[PDB]
Amino acid sequence: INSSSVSTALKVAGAILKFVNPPAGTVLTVLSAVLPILWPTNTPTPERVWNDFMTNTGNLIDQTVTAYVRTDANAKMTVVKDYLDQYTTKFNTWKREPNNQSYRTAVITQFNLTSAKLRETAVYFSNLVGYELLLLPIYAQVANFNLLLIRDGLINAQEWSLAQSAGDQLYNTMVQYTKEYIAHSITWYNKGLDVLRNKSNGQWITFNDYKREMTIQVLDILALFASYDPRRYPADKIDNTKLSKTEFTREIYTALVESPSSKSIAALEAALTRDVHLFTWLKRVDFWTNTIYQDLRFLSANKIGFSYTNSSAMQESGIYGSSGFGSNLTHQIQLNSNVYKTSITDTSSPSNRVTKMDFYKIDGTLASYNSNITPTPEGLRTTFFGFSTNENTPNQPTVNDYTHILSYIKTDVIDYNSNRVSFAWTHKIVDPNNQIYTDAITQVPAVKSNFLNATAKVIKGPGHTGGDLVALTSNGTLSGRMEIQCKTSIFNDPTRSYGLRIRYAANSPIVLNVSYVLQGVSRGTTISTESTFSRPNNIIPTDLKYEEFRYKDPFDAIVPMRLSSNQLITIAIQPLNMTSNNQVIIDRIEIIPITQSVLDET
Repeated sequence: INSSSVSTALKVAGAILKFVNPPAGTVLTVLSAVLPILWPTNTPTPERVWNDFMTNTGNLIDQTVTAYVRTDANAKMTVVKDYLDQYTTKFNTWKREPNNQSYRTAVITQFNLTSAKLRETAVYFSNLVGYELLLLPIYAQVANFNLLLIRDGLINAQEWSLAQSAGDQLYNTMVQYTKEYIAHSITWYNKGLDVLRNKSNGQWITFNDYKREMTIQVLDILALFASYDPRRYPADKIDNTKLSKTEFTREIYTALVESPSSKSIAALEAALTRDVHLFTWLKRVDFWTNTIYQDLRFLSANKIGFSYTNSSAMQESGIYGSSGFGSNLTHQIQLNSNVYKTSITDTSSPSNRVTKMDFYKIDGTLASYNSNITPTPEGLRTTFFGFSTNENTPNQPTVNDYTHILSYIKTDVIDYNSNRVSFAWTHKIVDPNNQIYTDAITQVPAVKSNFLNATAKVIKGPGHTGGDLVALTSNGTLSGRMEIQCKTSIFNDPTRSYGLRIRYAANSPIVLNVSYVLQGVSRGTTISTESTFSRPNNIIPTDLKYEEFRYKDPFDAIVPMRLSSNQLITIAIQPLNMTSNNQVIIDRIEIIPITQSVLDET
């Protein structure tokens, strides 16, 4: 549902793939000529019907009013984009001649007007009672712009006025708004979720559609907020629009499910999705076919071969589906290239009797499962799954516009020969090399580790971190340990210095042993966390707040990691002398290039 949102809900905030900013230099790509792309029209063709269930859709009157609310909201966003365009035009003029006080005053004036308007609109979209869920997606976008603009004020605070102080107040405002925007979004995401989870005869497919769209349109945006803090992540001097890249490690699902389904939402969730886990990469898909009757050959089960990031080992899943007599392993497909689109063919009625599945790879090839049923039954239908930035091709992206790749497949038996088949997808922004960039702060979520000891485990993320987390706990005997391997980029210097930072939450001041291994040589240090949160009976937190995450720097400008070019580095984290109730939850590690600027910031 809604194709012009599950494509452009990260297309505007995704126009920055590398070099796309104005800070000095000829520009004719993003910044300039942005008018004919930012807000060409508004909303000529139909869209967004999902997430409207909290409004009265029982009658045409309320539905018509709700339609107007959506139209008015799009008009207000167009107004917001125009304010931003005026800001950008004045900023660029100023940047080309910073000493011209007329250009300076002009951009400052526009910054104030645009900032006020953005805040104002976010407040409106979150306080129109009875429409908060409906407006959550647009709210997130406005919230996103508001924080991005504030960041700019902080970046140019010194050049535009008495450095900080009036910037410290602005900084506090940025932090306050970040918390507000995240709190509102998480609160409503969950209310909508509860409504769907509580509906009688609630269909899992509807529940899942909701989570997938919210993830793409709201949750992923929230994950970017932390990176906007310019004190924590200094702006690229060559071009301020460049940001420390944030990865969304969460998996979203698409599935072929019988309709209607009498199986519960909880039952299908357990059967079609994966328990929290370290990020995995899909390497092989095994398929079984029921072969007793040739004219009744259909998919019967599947298994997955996968690997953790930068791991050389092939992990094997259990068998999903049926593997008794008559069920035979007929396919083992090595997916040497990312799969950006899939299709599945099944009979119409009874439905879900799968005869074929196609897997489109980015290298231009196609892999397929085929039951080889003969003769070919009538009433076959084919359903495509995939994520495109092109709203005109909802489930059929091309190699040039897909946003996700296949990460998993699970089969759940309905009746003999009939199954529900779910496809898990991960965002293409996730780096398979955990590459340490040379010119920006590199983010590497903890779930991209490839080793966890007995007392370290992945736990559900609160919804605003872009994925799940790694909890290092204590057995009273063994302290949780995580290992994550990263690849340095190629550079000429024999060695370069990098600081190592950790974004985490902890329920007490705990000593952490942090080390990095390069060609078998291990170097380590110790650093203590702060107490950032606490919960009743020390239960592992499922609702960590933005403010409950903090930062610590085991390695810095004084004692940096010394890394050589194009090597595999193993970073390990493990608490020291930890008590049975101590908890250290890692969101992600961050590698910071040590330059002269950071030489002063350390």
